[PDB]
Amino acid sequence: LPMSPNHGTFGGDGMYSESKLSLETLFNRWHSESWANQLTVCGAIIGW
Amino acid sequence: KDTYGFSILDIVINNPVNLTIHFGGEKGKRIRENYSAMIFETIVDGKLKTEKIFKEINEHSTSYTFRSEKG
Repeated sequence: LPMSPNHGTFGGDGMYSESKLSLETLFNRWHSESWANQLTVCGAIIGW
Repeated sequence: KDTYGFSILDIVINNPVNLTIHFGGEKGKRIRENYSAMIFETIVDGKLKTEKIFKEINEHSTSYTFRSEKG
């Protein structure tokens, strides 16, 4: 998952921060749902 | 399925030429350990040789493939 370190720090980017931040729910969903054996979550927080 | 991660029913029904067992996740690791434990033991000349079936499979093997010419 392409994750951002900054979620609204810069602003003026539409819903970019919303998309990236909500992409972190997959860490919990992996444990809490029945798709753990088919997908593994690797959130890469991409720097500058 | 639980031991070696393959379906004898599926093999009988479809006669696959190739069958890839994947060793991902905890279940895949258990299947890989079952595959690695398979040994061919033989007392030849009074000495118990222990050849290993699936010498390819190790702790880093992510998959094994049964091959066949036709099925």
